[PDB]
Amino acid sequence: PKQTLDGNTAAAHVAYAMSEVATIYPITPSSPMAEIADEWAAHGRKNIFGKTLQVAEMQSEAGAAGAVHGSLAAGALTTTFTASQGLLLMIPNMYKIAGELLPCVFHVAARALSTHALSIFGDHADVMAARQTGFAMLSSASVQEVMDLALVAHLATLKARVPFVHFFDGFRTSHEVQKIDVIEYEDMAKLVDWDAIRAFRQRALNPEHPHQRGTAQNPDIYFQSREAANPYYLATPGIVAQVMEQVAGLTGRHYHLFDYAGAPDAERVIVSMGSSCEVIEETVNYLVEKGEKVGLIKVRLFRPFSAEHFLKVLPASVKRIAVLDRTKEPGSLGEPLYEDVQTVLAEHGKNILVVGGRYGLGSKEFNPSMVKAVFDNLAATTPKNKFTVGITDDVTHTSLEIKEHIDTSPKGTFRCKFFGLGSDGTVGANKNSIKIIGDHTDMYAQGYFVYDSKKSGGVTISHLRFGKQPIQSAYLIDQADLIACHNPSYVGRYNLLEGIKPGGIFLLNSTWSAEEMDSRLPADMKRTIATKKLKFYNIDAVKIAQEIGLGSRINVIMQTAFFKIANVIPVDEAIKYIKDSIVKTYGKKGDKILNMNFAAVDRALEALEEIKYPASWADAVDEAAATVTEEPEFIQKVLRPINALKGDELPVSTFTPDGVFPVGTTKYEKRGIAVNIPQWQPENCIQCNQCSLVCPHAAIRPYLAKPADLAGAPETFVTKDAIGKEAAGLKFRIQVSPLDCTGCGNCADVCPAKVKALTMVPLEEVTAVEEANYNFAEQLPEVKVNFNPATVKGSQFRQPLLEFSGACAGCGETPYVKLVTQLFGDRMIIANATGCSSIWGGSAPACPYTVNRQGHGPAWASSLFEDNAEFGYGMALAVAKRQDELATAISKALEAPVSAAFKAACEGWLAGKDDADRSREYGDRIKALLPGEISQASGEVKDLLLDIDRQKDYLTKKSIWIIGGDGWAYDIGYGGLDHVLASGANVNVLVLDTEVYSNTGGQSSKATQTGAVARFAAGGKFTKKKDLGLMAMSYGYVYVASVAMGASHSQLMKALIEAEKYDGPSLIIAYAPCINHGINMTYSQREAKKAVEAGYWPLYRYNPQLAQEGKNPFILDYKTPTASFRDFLMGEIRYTSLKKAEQLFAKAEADAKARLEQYKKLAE
Amino acid sequence: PKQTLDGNTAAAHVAYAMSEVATIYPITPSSPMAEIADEWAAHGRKNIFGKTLQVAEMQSEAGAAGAVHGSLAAGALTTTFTASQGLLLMIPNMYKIAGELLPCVFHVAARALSTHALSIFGDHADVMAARQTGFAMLSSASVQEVMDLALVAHLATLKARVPFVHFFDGFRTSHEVQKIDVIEYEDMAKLVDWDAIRAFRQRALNPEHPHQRGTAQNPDIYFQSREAANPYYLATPGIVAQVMEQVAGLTGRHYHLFDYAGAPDAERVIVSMGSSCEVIEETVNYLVEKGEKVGLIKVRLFRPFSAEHFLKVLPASVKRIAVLDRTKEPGSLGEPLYEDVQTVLAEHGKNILVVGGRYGLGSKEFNPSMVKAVFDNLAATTPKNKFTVGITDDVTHTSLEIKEHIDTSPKGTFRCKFFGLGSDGTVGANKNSIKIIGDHTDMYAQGYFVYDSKKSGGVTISHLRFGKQPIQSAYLIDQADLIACHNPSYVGRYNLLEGIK
Amino acid sequence: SSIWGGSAPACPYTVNRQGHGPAWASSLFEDNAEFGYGMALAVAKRQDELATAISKALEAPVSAAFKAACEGWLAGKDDADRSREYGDRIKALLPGEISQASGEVKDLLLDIDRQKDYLTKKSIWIIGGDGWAYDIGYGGLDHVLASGANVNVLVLDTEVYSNTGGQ
Ligand SMILES: Cc1ncc(C[n+]2c([C@@](C)(O)C(=O)O)sc(CCOP(=O)(O)OP(=O)(O)O)c2C)c(N)n1
Ligand SMILES: Cc1ncc(C[n+]2csc(CCOP(=O)(O)OP(=O)(O)O)c2C)c(N)n1
Ligand code: SF4
Ligand code: SF4
Ligand code: SF4
Ligand SMILES: [Mg+2]
Ligand SMILES: [Mg+2]
Repeated sequence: PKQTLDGNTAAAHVAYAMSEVATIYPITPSSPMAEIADEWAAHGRKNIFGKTLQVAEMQSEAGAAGAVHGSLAAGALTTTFTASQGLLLMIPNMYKIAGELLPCVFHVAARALSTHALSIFGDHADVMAARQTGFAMLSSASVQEVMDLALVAHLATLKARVPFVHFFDGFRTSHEVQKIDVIEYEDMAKLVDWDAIRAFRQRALNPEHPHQRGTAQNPDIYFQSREAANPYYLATPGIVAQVMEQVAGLTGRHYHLFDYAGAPDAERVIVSMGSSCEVIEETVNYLVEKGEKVGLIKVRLFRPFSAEHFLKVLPASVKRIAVLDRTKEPGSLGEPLYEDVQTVLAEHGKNILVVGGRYGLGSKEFNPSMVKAVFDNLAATTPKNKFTVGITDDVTHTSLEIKEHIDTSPKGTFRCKFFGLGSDGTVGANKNSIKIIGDHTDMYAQGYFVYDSKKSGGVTISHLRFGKQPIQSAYLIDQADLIACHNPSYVGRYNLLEGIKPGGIFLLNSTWSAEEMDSRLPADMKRTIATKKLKFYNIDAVKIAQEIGLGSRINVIMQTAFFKIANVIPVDEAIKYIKDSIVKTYGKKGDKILNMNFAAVDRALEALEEIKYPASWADAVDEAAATVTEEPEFIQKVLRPINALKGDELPVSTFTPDGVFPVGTTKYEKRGIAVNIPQWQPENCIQCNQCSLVCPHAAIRPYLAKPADLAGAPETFVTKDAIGKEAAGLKFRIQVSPLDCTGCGNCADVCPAKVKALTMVPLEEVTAVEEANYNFAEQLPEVKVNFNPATVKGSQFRQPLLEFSGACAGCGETPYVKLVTQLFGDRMIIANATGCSSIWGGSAPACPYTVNRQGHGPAWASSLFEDNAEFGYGMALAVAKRQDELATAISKALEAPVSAAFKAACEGWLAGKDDADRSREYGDRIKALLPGEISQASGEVKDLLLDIDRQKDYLTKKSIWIIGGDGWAYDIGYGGLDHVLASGANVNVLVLDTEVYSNTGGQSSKATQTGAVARFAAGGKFTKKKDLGLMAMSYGYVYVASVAMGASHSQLMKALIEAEKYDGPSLIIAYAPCINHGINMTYSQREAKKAVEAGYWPLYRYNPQLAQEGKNPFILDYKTPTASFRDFLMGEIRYTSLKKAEQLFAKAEADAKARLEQYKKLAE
Repeated sequence: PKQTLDGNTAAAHVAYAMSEVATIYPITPSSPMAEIADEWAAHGRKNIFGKTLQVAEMQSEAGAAGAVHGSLAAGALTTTFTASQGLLLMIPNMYKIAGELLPCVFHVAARALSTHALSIFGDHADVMAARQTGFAMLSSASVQEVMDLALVAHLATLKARVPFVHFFDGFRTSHEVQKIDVIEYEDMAKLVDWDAIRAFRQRALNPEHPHQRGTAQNPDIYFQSREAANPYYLATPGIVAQVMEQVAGLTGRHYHLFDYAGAPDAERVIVSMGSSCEVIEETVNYLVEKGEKVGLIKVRLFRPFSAEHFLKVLPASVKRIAVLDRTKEPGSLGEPLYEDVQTVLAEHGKNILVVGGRYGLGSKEFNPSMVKAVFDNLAATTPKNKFTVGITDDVTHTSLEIKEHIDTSPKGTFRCKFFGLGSDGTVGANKNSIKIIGDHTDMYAQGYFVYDSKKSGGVTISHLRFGKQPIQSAYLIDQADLIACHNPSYVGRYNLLEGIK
Repeated sequence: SSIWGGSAPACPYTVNRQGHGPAWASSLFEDNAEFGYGMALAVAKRQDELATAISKALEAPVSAAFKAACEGWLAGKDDADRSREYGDRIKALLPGEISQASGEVKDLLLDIDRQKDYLTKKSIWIIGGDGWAYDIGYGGLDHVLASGANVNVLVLDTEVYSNTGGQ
């Protein structure tokens, strides 16, 4: 049958049918494969064995790989899905699985490896890192090929006994939606070699016919034993070839080990692999028809590399070959595929000039214009070798010049771009539009979706294609017949109408009339509309949704507007298909919700009005650009073009060679995405600063100023007298940053005044006023104040060093990290695990960590997902070594003829170098005496002072903070965290416990509670939550504390300060509410208060220092809960969606009572 | 000075001098490096920074690799020692360390990977599994070369900012005892680019001049950012070449990225790497004196592979080349070194018949009789390609036939075999005899020891050599001048007098 | 435990008088807990295929003594003693039951006989040293314990890395 799927679903479809067990672990962009396999098993989909697939989630891909190995050796057909860093961790087991000749298929959504930077996007770096393990390797070039070649892999591995890696390009194919022919399970079972399966069962570990495998071997037999598998690898090419003929007879689609396309007498041929083959064949069709003698060899079976099957499809007329590798091996002579082609042609004496290049790293665009550039390089007198395509390499001059732009799209193919807002329904509607068109017409349909790094308020760009011919355009849309803008704020911000065809359609969602078009639309946009004679349509979708009662949801409205003008299908047919999908989507919502969406369709058709623009729009002239402010060179050359969606134009000379970025760059973004912003009521404010404490974006802060410093304040900068003996004679004001606020509403909810001192007002109404207000508050001079930093009020007067990050509105993680920077950020180094905290904390080119007025601030680094604890441990060793080198130079200065005041500060530092306050005090004293002491010295004594000055950045004692999520701490990095805590080093571990893998969409974890439903746990998690805090207490010398900011501000303050001062390992497990819980983020602080009050989350502190004082180390800070446990679960969707459901809710309540009663015994 | 050491001690000697931190985790046969580095720190040996090396043991080599990254990024020169399954667990962090251009040297006693079976013995499977991480790769063929090239790696990585894997063959060199010239720490400090060290400190993570590293990047900038390190890899070959000249002027021993030995008009040449280069050169000396036009190219800097330095030492008279790889990549068209040689010669239009083979997997014996078989295959009318040497492959017919047995040991070299019992003192005594002879004579001394898998009561066979010429015989004793049997039970049980002259 | 337990060419694990005995496998140093976990999942999968073929035999024209042992095994397939008792009854009645059957009934009995090596409930044993359990494999050992699977982990604590020399 025909369905609209992506590569992931296409792969999981075949993997599910052919497997009994699937051990999985989430990693983008492979996790959708494991998610859908869990849902199918949850609803009882049967594989070819008549049973449901058993899905088991491990603690890491290393654990997943071992489970695959054991399951295979014991007699169960087992598969798994992974990519990128996950595939690296499976490499050790891959040698074993291949070495033991076990049938197996790994499905890989090929993704780049973390080098100078992390990239979740697609290339072959991961697959190439395992090409020597002995696995076979099969490449799929399209979503249709994923369906077919996944079947080829599963059938071939049973026959050959050689395990397979079936890989397809991450995102470019794994997330591309296409209408394909789906192969029925019943047809798969008719092709399976059942004799091969039964032989596999007989080789299983079984005590009734036992055997020994995996022995240790001496040099006398190891080499021979390793070569004994030679026949199995020699027979694999023919086995795969015969399987491809089986699939060919069933589907009609013919695959070979290497496939050729292009002129039979071609002289220039490109050898490539993966989705690039689709782009190359489309270009080859275009060039061959124009008379060029070019061709393409698609590599399907990369390993084992069959020389016979490669030469079989190479035309005898080939004189020059360009090999394209989607990877980079630095310092290597050439990339993998290039060296293979060069080798095989040498082994057979072919006089063919071979040239290799690199493309598409990290989902870099690879379009037909680049393909011609590769072909033109083969047509040159001396073809450039070791080249790159798709970048401008102005440093080493490896890039090919893209001279001209060609349009190789098949005639009759419709192309549309949709600019949407984060979670406004645009992407979901386009997926439904593809499903509508694919199911009811003969046209092929394709969809690809570009997402934003910002988690809330980001830009989404949808790329859709429909045509009478199969769609091989695995690249972004170049010339669009229709461009739709579902957010009017994008007008004048992004190049929306880029590349639109003459006479194309421009659909806009805005409240602007035809006359307001002259003043609202920019001149460059008006020129394109007029010169290209576009059909410009406008619709006020927001007005329609308000009047009907759908709020601001415009997804149904904008989809109706598309079909009305696109002329892809009859307008009357589309309306039926839209309303039919509404019944499928809103049928269970009720009669009221159903008819509202029906009215949305009807009202949208009548409201879509074509804008009749004057022809004089073609001559419009840009308006004079204002005098731009002097911004740093990085902001001007890097951050602005990247946020302007022009980062691909930046040449190689723009970037550092090691991925090092400046700090404090998010303050230049000023996204202004808030719908409402807090307005401060000075008369109701008690000056408690709790609003600044809970802000997940540091958008609201308190400001103090002497009355003289309030001179040039705007009239709206109303201040109040400062409360407290510390701030006597000063003015106070709570000021919000309107362009950086997210409109989450946490600060208004936490305000404890009798009358609310914060009220949510629309941004547009007060944006002009509050911007000048914030610009004045930010320019206020520093005020020396003696407020105790150990209190909530006093700590918020210190500058936040984490601001304006990309976390969601109301995130429960950033308030914890923001508070740490306010206490110790002056002297801390952060080792941050991969996860949400690394995405909002370190997504290029914007850095949310900033500096104070002295230029000091946290240094931030992210290594890997699994190594963060050991990463920070290594930092502690190095910092200790750097202080030791400084202490030696200071002790040498004591014997030098230096000033008596210099010797006093040196001795004071040497005695207190391991104390935070004393080392800063005497450290700053030495800094003040350094310039004068150097001037008064000469010769070797001056050199000794210059060495101290070179190391003055290590006088102040540092504070190592190891930050990461619960998935890192409870699963993949738990072994390393256990080791670093047990070592006794002076490190501080902060676990942001969201009880799921939050960044990757919300998958199951050991931090997930009993009965909670998450991805990979569709039926709910049976086993209870692992108690990480209890295991760290078992050492006795590890400080462990469980905190929750929403529950108790004072309890969080005490545990953080006690943990940092403790000269040893400290573990802070913080409850972080998240969007994956299925709750209203406006009341994110309130949800954490209900969690502790209902006995769901405990609050305790284990202080090893109390044991040395003869006291009880365990202190239970909240003993008696006052709220109902069952009522808290019903306030989050992650528990209500389960409603077998009642049995799990009862087990969760029994575990919460036993956990509280166990803490009462440890406290008594 | 001259001391009797093994490859492990020779490497740890240099690693200790040039490093401040060493995060370690045990794995045969690399753990002796971390053991002896731990003992030196306990007795207060000073490095070139005047302090003792800080040794930290982790929960695994993956934890060790992560600790290296953190220590380097925080401003301390850090090293580690690993092999085989341990190096695999370090592969993820190697991408980060190489990607961030951090100076570093991993010392690896190259050991086979666990496939159909575990093997603690030596081959290049582990090092080849990381050849795409972006680390440089430097191969030493003897105990003396371990001393010298470990210094080359530590000096080169500071200058190039490209991290190095300095690897030597497990057991065959890591546990081979030889009398070598030991390089003084004071002489090492006279060659260090101290400007490079201070610059490395300035890039460290520090809150007083903060920065962000290890970001996540979208498709708009990732490709460009990955190619921005191209100058650093292009400059690494010349940096290594110049560093080798620094060591050359100090020690008198001349290393190059690729070294040539054999007839200047040779027509058959073997390209190889590791301890096989010693065995091949010894055989080449024997064949060249017999009139055969044969030669040998030793690969020192495997990555980055400099085509210019490789073609520089390849005689124009070469017609046929046999490449020997000490690894197996099942299903691959050819093994790594074979594909590099095949590629570079194709890129330069050389009409040279190239043939690749596999040898010495899991410390399989590789002796001169096998080397001649490789040369004889190049002399055949149709040379067999994709071959094996040292085994009898009667299934797929890849093995070369060992036609005749030759003795290529330099004349005047004494050779002794000692058959001992487990822990009866024989091995320790032979080691002491080597130290006695090495410290008090002008003779070179070599010791290699075959152990048993049984922990108590096993058979041990010691192979010792002494001669007036340097001992390149990285293979078991073929013709012994003396054979000693320290256990009468072996009489009638084992072929003790096998091969005695 | 893998060197004295599985160094080629000698295997110390042997079989009993009936030819049954422990099947031995070693994967890697770090993955042993998850290794045995995967085996437990597979054996459970292999028992389900046999149990389904036995339930089909209840509805087939076979002898009453054959059906009596099948119902007894299906009720006690997860008990060590009961599954062996009724399992051996099935094995003893199989050759005669196959002789008295034909067609699809004979094929259904031949499928029971093909899987009779899964009648007796298996005992998965995860054996390793203190280095595996306390260090490199602790994360995997922690996970398999949390899963609740019916596995038996035996940690031979020598308080050192005995094989590699005593680290
Ligand atoms: C070894 C390994 N395995 C899996 C991953 C994928 N991966 C992540 C990314 C950022 O790399 C990604 O989304 O691509 S983030 C992530 C889970 C994060 O879970 P945590 O609970 O630790 O942090 P939070 O995101 O705050 O919930 C995973 C599994 C990874 N990066 N490395
Ligand atoms: C991944 C990996 N790292 C290191 C090694 C080397 N190695 C083999 S056994 C062993 C330690 C065994 O210690 P233990 O778990 O206590 O078992 P024991 O020998 O003491 O019985 C090590 C480090 C290895 N084989 N694999
Ligand atoms: S509404 Fe949310 S983002 Fe805006 S200032 Fe308040 S807490 Fe911060
Ligand atoms: S929470 Fe309310 S009372 Fe407290 S400082 Fe903020 S606005 Fe003022
Ligand atoms: S933790 Fe949850 S709320 Fe915070 S950024 Fe991640 S997904 Fe968004
Ligand atoms: Mg989490
Ligand atoms: Mg032990």
